[PDB]
Amino acid sequence: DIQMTQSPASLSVSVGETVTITCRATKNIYNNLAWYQQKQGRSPQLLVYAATNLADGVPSRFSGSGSGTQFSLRINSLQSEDFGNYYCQHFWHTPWTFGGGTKLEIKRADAAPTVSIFPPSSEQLTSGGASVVCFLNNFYPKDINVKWKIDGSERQNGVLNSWTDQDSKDSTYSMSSTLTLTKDEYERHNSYTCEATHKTSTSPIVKSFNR
Amino acid sequence: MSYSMCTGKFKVVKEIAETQHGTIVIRVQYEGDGSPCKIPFEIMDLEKRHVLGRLITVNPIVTEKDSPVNIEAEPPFGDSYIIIGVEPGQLKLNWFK
Amino acid sequence: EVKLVESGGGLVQPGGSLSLSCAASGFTFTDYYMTWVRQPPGKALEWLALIRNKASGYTTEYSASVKGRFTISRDNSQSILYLQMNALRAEDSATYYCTRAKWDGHYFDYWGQGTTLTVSSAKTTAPSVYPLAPVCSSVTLGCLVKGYFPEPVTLTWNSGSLSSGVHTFPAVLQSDLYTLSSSVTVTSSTWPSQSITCNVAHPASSTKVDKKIEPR
Repeated sequence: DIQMTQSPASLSVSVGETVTITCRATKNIYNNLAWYQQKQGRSPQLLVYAATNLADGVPSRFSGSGSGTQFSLRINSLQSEDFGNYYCQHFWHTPWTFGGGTKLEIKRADAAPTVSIFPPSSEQLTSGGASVVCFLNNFYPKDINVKWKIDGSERQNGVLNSWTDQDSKDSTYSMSSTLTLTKDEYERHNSYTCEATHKTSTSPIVKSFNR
Repeated sequence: MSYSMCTGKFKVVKEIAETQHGTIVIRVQYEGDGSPCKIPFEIMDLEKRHVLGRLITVNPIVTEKDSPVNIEAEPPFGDSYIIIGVEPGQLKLNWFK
Repeated sequence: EVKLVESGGGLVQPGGSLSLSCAASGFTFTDYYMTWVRQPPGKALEWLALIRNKASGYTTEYSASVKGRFTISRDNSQSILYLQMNALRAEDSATYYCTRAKWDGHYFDYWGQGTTLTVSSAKTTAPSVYPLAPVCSSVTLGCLVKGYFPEPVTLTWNSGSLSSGVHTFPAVLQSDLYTLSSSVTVTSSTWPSQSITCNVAHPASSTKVDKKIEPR
C-alpha cells in the first residue's frame, strides 16, 4: 500500500497572501493525485485532479503541481472562503488513501478575549452536580490558557474545555471552560475565579464571583 | 489537460502488425480504471535494464476503456521486450526483428 | 444537476447491522463508478468501497478495514447506491459520504451531504437544559445542554432570530453522554428588557426545550 503525508498539519495565513501546501506519497504515483477542500461542517469538494487540472467551478487562484512522489497545492491571493481543511488522495492501486490533512486558518490582528463567568444554575444543583462556566469569546491568536481558582487556590480536576472553529465573520476564536464539582463541594466554598492568559496582555484577565 | 497514468491491465486485441518501414503496430484494450489515461509503454532489452526501442505514437492514451488503442513502435534489431502497463499483470511481449 | 443524497444513518448497538442508501440524480448512473468514504469526528477521510460502472461489470473493491463486513451494491433501475454494514463496531462511528468518480473510478467529483452513524451501547437520552444568567456595554448569556445521547442537538436563540453574537461550542463526551454550551452576546440595553430564550431540540429522543434566561 501507498501512504500519503501532508505538511504542515496547520497554518495561518492572511487574506491576500499566497500559500503552498504539500503532499508526499511513499511510492511513485505519477500524476494520479487529487486535492479536496472541506469547510467546517460540510462535505469535501474536489479542487484538483490528475495533479494539475482544476475541477468545475474552482477559482483559477488554485493551482496543483507535481508528479511522482511530491505534490503541491498553491492558493494565489487567498480569500476568506478558502479557509478550511485540505486533503490529498492517490489514485494508484486500491486502497486510494487520503493524506492526514492540512488545516488552513486565517491570520488576522490580535484580539483580547471577552471573558464571562457563570455560577451553576440552581436547577442543576438539585441533580447533585454543579457546573461553573467560563466563556472566553472573540480572541486571536487561538492559543489561550485558562486557570480555575476556588478560594484563591488553583483547581485542575473537573475541567472540561471546548473550542469553536475560527469564526466566519471576524476570524476570531472562542472557548468554553466548565468546572464540574459536586453540589456539596460547590457549597463548601465561596470565591470562584476563571483566569485567562493570552498573547494580548502580560496580565491575565480575571472574572470572579462569590456565592 | 493532464491525464492519469493507466494503473490496470492491457490486452492485445489482434496479432501485432509489421509495417514495411521497420515498425510494429500493437492494438491494445484497457481493462483497468482511470480512463482517460496514459498507456505505460517501453521497449527494453531482455534483462529489462536499458531502453532500446523507440515509440512512434505520440502520447498513447486510452480515450475510452471500450475503444482499443493502436501503438506504433520501432523495435531494435534482434531480441527485445515490449513492456505495456505497470505491475501487476504488466504485458511483457517478446519481439524478434 | 448532479445530486447525491445519503440516508439511513443512526444509532446502532455494537455487532449490529445497518444499511445506508444514496439517491443519485442528474447523470447517467450506470456510466459512473460510485464510492463510499467515511470521516470519524475530527479525523481524516477514509475510502471504504467502490462499485464500477456497467462497462466494468459493476465489480467491487473494499478497504481492509471493512472487507468481509460491508457490501456495496447499486440499484441501476432506481439510481440508488447502498452500503450494507454488518458486525458494526465503535470505530465505524463516522459521517458517511457517497461519492461519484469522474474518470472511471478516479477523482471524487461529487459528494453527498453525508449521513451520521454512531455505534455504541449507550442509550438514547434527552438532555437537561440549564440557563446561564450573568452574576447578578454588552451582556453575555448562556445555555448548558447536559447529558444527551446520541448527537446531535440543535440549539437556537429566540427561534433563530438571534444569530450574530452566538457561539455554539462542539459537544464533549462527559459521564458517558454529551455536553454542549452556547453563548449569546447582546447589547446591555437588549436584556433583561427583551426576552432571550435558548431553544434546544434533540430529535433522537423527540424532545424540544425552551429555556427563557431570567436575571439572578
